[PDB]
Amino acid sequence: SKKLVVATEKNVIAALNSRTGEILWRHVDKGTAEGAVDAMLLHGQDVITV
Amino acid sequence: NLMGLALAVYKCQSMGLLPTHASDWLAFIEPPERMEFSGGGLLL
Amino acid sequence: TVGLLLEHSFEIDDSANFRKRGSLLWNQQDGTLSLSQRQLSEEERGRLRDVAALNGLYRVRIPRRYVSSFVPACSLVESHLSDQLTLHVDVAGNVVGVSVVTHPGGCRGHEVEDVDLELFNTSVQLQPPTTAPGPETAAFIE
Amino acid sequence: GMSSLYVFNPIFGKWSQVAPPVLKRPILQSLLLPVMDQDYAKVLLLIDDEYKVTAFPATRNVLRQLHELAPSIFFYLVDAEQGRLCGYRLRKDLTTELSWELTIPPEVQRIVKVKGKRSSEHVHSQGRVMGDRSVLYKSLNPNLLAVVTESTDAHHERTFIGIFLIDGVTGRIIHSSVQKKAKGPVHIVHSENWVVYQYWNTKARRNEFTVLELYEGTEQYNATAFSSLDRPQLPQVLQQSYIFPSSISAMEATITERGITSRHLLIGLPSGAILSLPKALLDPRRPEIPTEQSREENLIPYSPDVQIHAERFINYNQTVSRMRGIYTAPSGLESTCLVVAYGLDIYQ
Amino acid sequence: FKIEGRAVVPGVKPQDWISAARVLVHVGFLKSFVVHDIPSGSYVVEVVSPAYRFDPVRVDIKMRARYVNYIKTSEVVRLPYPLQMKSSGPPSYFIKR
Amino acid sequence: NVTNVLPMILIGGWINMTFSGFVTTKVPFPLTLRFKPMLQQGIE
Ligand SMILES: *[C@@H]1O[C@H](CO)[C@@H](O)[C@H](O)[C@H]1NC(C)=O
Ligand SMILES: *[C@@H]1O[C@H](CO)[C@@H](O)[C@H](O)[C@H]1NC(C)=O
Ligand SMILES: *[C@@H]1O[C@H](CO)[C@@H](O)[C@H](O)[C@H]1NC(C)=O
Repeated sequence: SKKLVVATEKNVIAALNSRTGEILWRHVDKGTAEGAVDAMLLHGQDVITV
Repeated sequence: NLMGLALAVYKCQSMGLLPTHASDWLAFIEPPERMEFSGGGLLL
Repeated sequence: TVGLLLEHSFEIDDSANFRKRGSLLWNQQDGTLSLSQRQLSEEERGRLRDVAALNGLYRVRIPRRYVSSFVPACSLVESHLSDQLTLHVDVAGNVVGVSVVTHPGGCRGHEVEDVDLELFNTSVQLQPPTTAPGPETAAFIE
Repeated sequence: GMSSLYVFNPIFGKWSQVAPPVLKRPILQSLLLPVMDQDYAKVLLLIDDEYKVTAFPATRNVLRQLHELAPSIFFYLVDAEQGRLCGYRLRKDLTTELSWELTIPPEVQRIVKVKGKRSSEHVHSQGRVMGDRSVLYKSLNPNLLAVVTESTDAHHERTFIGIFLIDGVTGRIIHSSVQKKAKGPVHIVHSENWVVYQYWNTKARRNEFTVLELYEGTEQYNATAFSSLDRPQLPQVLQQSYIFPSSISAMEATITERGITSRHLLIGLPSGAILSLPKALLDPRRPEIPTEQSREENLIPYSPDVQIHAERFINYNQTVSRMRGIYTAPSGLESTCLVVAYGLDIYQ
Repeated sequence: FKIEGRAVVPGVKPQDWISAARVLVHVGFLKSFVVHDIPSGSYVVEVVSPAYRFDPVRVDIKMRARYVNYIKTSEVVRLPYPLQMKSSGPPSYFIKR
Repeated sequence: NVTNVLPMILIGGWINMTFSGFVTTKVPFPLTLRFKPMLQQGIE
């Protein structure tokens, strides 16, 4: 639509705008290693995080 | 004549209000000069 | 009770040739500290004055059961062997550190006449850690 | 343990022409030594692992300067593993002779951090005017340093936090304090003659602040020089402990040259907001049912439950997420401080 | 164990500010409000927002959140059930002349 | 006297109500401290 999604090392989840670097929503949870992502999946409107 | 009364007023107002003394002399002090030097910290 | 060895040194070249200078006697049960000393031989007096003429250092050392410290010789021998030891320890009991400081002040240069310095008018005290107070809730209340 | 020295020009981003020397051995520590050379450059002494010094701008001029004034230069080193401190000094040639030594048992105390005054500060007033036009002089001791420790036997009846105040030159403890029932990650500031540390009390499950001040007395002892090899008499410590309604992240103090203006404490909360707190609110000399002297001295008795109202938050809606740190730098105007908060996201 | 919660604003159509909530005490997120997998004790939670205010609540988990006052450990003001917070308008960080 | 003094004392007030929240200059001779709170009049 306008957007892409990432899932980084710093446990963040972002929803960047694919015309210019800018954020719509972060959902940073936890610096320390009990929120570190291990997989990711997009069902075409939503996401899934483990 | 005038000397006496003038200095009497001076001395009384000093004895209750005026004098230049320690607190007032405080701001005429230059700071000391560090003679010794220490630097270090953790062991990286 | 316990005993503790104590070494001292002073040279022209600021080296380490630590030798014994008497022992400490410490009561664990109740805090008490005591010293047992021997007074200086004359050769040590000469060497010490020759040191003080160069702003050398008087160094002291004891073991952990190491730890050291130092102080200029001038500010000591200008004080007729007036010195002071502090012995800092931990909460549970272990030697932590040692401080040697003279009374009074420092160097002026005036001659001592070199007959005063066989007395060792010294003094010792330990000091454990002071606790720290809570936030005095009474005045907080009213 | 290898180490590398990269020199450049911060304006354009370029390596400089002069090539740095090649370090063979693992480095331990370094100091900056504001004495200059004939090109207006500081000297950056580095200490080897075999206790040998290297001086980066190693020209003849600097070497003669050092062969003159070496014995007024002292290093202090610290290893938390076995818990021991050491202090060395220079010689005419560049070597090191162990001068003082000191330990701490690593089974009941574990060093957390070590602080020393910023060299780039200048303080205006050497004394605090008392109520009745008297004076209380304050002990500065540039070469001081604070040490903070915490226990090993972590359990919330027998936990304790330790403080030590040391001189870097001799190795003598000014003060050695213990605060029981407190464990938490600490946060410390050691400024001109005051100290602040924040911790967590397990006996009423609340954060806390503790503050120290050092005052020598009513007179001045060699007011012009302050050689640290000459002070027998140790100062009088004042202290006090308040409570705080929240948690903490990086904490710092303001700064400006000439030290005139009031000093604040910049606090990083967890929610990302910053808080400016006036130091004059944390004063151990607070009336505590005032006399009339304290009344005159306007010392605002013993503020209970030091407060939090959102009228002094810098970052209104500019929250910073993690806030691992803060940097404060001085302007040239002496009424402003420049603030930079760094975490997962910058602020300025 | 876990912490259920509602976090509401009077008339401000919540969804928007859900993009900027991160509840601390263990961290949780918004939908409503849930914090999974914690131990039992006396924990004080708050609902972070950069443009809103939310008064904290002191749970002492069986769930009972009584009050936060920080002065008198032993106190009970028996707040019924989970973290109603009343969204006390916008906080005033700006100051007039 | 009255005509002399008054239009000089009424204007100082205007000024100190207008140019209040800052500093102006330095006098090169040290003064006494008790007279501070009325020479600055905006400063904290
Ligand atoms: C021993 O110490 C005391 C402590 O005040 C001092 O008065 C005395 O002069 C000292 N002895 C000598 C020989 O200086
Ligand atoms: C003060 O210290 C300086 C430098 O150490 C010294 O030259 C001077 O004699 C000292 N004077 C006093 C009164 O302590
Ligand atoms: C931050 O909040 C203020 C009022 O609290 C508002 O005027 C401003 O627009 C907000 N900034 C952003 C980027 O939303």
